[PDB]
Amino acid sequence: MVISEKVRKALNDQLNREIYSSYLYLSMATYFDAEGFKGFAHWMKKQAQEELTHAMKFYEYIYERGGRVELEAIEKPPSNWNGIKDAFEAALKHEEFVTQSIYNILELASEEKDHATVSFLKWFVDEQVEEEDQVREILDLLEKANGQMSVIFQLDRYLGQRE
Amino acid sequence: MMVISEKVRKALNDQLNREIYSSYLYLSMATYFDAEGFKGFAHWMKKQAQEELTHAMKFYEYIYERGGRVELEAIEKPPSNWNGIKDAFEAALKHEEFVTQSIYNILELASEEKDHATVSFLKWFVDEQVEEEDQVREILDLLEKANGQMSVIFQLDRYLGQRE
Amino acid sequence: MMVISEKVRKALNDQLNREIYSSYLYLSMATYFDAEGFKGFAHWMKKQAQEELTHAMKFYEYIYERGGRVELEAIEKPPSNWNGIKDAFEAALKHEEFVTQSIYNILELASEEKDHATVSFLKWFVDEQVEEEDQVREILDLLEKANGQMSVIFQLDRYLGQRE
Amino acid sequence: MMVISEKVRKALNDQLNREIYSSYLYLSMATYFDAEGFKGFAHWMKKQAQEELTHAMKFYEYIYERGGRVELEAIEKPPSNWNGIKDAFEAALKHEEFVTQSIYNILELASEEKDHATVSFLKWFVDEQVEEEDQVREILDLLEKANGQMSVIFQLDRYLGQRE
Amino acid sequence: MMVISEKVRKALNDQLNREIYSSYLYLSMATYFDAEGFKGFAHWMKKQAQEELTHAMKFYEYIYERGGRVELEAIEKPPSNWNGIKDAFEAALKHEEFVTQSIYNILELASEEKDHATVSFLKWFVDEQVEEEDQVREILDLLEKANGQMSVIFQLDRYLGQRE
Amino acid sequence: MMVISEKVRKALNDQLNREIYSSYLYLSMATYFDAEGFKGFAHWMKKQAQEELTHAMKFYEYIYERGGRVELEAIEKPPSNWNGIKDAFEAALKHEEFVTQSIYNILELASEEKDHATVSFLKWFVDEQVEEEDQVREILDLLEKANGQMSVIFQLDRYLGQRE
Ligand SMILES: [Fe+3]
Ligand SMILES: [Fe+3]
Ligand SMILES: [Fe+3]
Ligand SMILES: [Fe+3]
Ligand SMILES: [Fe+3]
Ligand SMILES: [Fe+3]
Ligand SMILES: [Fe+3]
Ligand SMILES: [Fe+3]
Ligand SMILES: [Fe+3]
Ligand SMILES: [Fe+3]
Ligand SMILES: [Fe+3]
Ligand SMILES: [Fe+3]
Repeated sequence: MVISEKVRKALNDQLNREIYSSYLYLSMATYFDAEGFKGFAHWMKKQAQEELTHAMKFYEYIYERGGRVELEAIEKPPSNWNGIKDAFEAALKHEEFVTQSIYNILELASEEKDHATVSFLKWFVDEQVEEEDQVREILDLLEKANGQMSVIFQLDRYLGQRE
Repeated sequence: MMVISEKVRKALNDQLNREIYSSYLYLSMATYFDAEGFKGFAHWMKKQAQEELTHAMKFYEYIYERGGRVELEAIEKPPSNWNGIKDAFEAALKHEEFVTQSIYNILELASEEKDHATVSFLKWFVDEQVEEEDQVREILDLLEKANGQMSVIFQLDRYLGQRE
Repeated sequence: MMVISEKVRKALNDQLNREIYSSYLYLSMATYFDAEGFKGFAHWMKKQAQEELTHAMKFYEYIYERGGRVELEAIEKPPSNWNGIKDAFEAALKHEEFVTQSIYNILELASEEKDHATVSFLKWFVDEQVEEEDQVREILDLLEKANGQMSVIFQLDRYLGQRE
Repeated sequence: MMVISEKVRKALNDQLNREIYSSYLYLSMATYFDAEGFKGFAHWMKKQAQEELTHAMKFYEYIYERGGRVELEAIEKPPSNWNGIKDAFEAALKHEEFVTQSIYNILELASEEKDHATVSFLKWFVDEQVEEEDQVREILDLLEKANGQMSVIFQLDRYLGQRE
Repeated sequence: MMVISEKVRKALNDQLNREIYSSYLYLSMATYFDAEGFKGFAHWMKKQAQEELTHAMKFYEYIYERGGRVELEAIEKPPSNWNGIKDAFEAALKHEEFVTQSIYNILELASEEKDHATVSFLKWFVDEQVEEEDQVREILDLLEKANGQMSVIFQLDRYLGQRE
Repeated sequence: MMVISEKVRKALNDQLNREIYSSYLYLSMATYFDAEGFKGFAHWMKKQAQEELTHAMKFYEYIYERGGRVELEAIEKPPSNWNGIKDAFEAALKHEEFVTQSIYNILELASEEKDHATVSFLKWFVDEQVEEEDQVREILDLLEKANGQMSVIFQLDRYLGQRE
């Protein structure tokens, strides 16, 4: 194995955090479906799948550097939010935490002069920018919407079309 | 409003969480197979893991169709190591037969309450479990015949590595 | 909420305005070249002007992506004459090297603040600058090959007039 | 040798710089719409800005075609903040009617000098201004009817964000 | 003008000559495999040799984009013999790891000089080295499982002989 | 078992290494043309370098076809500087005439030993050398007709730069 044990641990930890992110977004989906917003729930199911592809990227990079993955327990996520906007605020807060988590691996890797891992992490830096922005844009629309059901209906239909 | 009983909703939600754990267990077998250098076996387990997620989502959508709600529970840490190829596939067979029995138990509970809609919904899973168990028994039979011979194991690994 | 610091956001916004000026400087070179008859040199500077606008719009979109705002500033009047071609293209090269250094300064600022998102975003512009600097250095080498001999300098005009 | 009067050249060069300012103004409106989170309004304005650059390039090319030369001037800092969506489009309409009058003044100067070429050339801009004022007047009428209502404003934003 | 330090141009020109030796070493490994009758292993090494040339030429073209010059140095005689298949691929892995550390040293030199253009250029090679090391490690894992068994080795020769 | 004599195998293995040196020499010439800003001439040389590698590999494969083995030798540092474009191409023609004579020497040795397989194999290179020499002579003649006229030189650079 040509990554350090400390960097293998950080990458393995982040893999498990990506799995939890997936599970959290699935849990938000369960909340949206309970509230009858099939389009919002669909957006979250697609988000969950996207998080799984991030975990598998960490998975394959670890083995590529001679390491091994160990899967850990996945914590029980919240299952309820105080309305659609509250759920997206929690999504944003979670994405920012993920970003900082990725930043911490990057700085560790840089400090150990593990350039291969620094470079690998660049894709996740850029992807985090995009994911934060998607949620921020949804939140700004919802702020403008205030309560309006007609606006919320359209947003649900639109996010219901995510590929 | 919910037209499944709370008992049947809990049994269905429990099984959804068991399907999620099944997925995680198979991903963990993949981590084992990748660590041992058998990328084909690992690929097979990653595809199996995706399959168990589709099962979880089938329970999910039926729960909502009947006015219920899903609650995701913590996922237990799976084992991450086995004593060999065969040991891992045998643990998979044992797990699948446990899943089948778990499904049988919901089926008999639904049947006792005369929830015919749920009994009928579970037929898909009864038939799928028959295929799932059989696929692992087949693999175990090929491994029994292979014995140690890496010439055979290489071809099995390549073969399972082609699963779509 | 804005997730770049106000220092980095001003550095990005300043550079956005510098890219707008670069576009205007090159259009002003196109006015010189077009006046002196060298239309091909001019068509090349109009293409370069359009390119610098795409640079500006990249800074623009990133600023909003990070929750900042863009503020457009006054654009200074650019030169409109140079002492012959090689004077102009040498002013271009010197300008692009100033752009490159300006970008480098943003990168080092972001790095010092641990704004890895802005550091990563700026890589594109580092790599582009390498290429912008080089296409000009190239043209300055060709002109110096044509001595002061006019019928070759016109030949270079026709090739730069090919830029897509 | 130049076959437009220096007075007509200056009037055309002035208008060229005015079209550049118009482009920059509409870009500044875009920065406002984007700051306010209306990406479709912002997109309309980015397309308007590109269209004003082509207007400037038509003046650019006619000037050199008649033997004149272009001199680019300083570009003033455009405003950055409007009271609300409707006020921004109202300022766009006011700006376009000012551009039209600016064009009208070139036309009547050219016509007094019997510069029939420049008169005929300006016709395209006269007809284009009629369309661009009309486009903004339509948006303003929709925004008038919407009154404050965010549901309708959102529909207009999506519609205007389709502009090709 | 050359806009890379002479220290950096030396480290890049040196690495280019190292890439050339790499190509030659793999060709020499091909000469070994072909003498042993393993045309598929030989073919893999001939493809590897060509790939190292694309690496050398990438350094080549960057050196000139930064205004530098390439000087080709003498190439040492590579080893022509190995003590079995495993020994040859182990030597290949040790060489790629040396090549990776060589690239790392250039990156740390460039970074200490704030030569961001070169730091960025070298990212491609950091990522490519990860893949190169991994392909060799994978080959060495399959070889370890094969043990000495010709029946498996012939399978591996077949697979590596497919490399495009 | 090797069915060429060791003397012929040595001569064929020496020529293989000479073809490798040819490839390296023509790349060094590329480094000179690129330093002098003639990217088309450099392109022609890089293409020639790859052509020389296909010559080396033809020798490589014939050696093994007759049961011999290839041994790669050290590659001498080539010159990197010429006193102009014509000087470099004169050095190329001189090199190809030396390659031609080296091939003649093998052919005469093989004919002495009544190695008719190898005599026949070398026919291809006799004919190819005639064309490799003619190609450089045509370039030298175009350069002579150019005299020192940078205009025509530029057209020759662009043309040779379209070599496939
Ligand atoms: Fe993620
Ligand atoms: Fe994410
Ligand atoms: Fe299942
Ligand atoms: Fe199953
Ligand atoms: Fe730029
Ligand atoms: Fe630029
Ligand atoms: Fe206009
Ligand atoms: Fe207009
Ligand atoms: Fe390499
Ligand atoms: Fe390599
Ligand atoms: Fe040759
Ligand atoms: Fe030759």
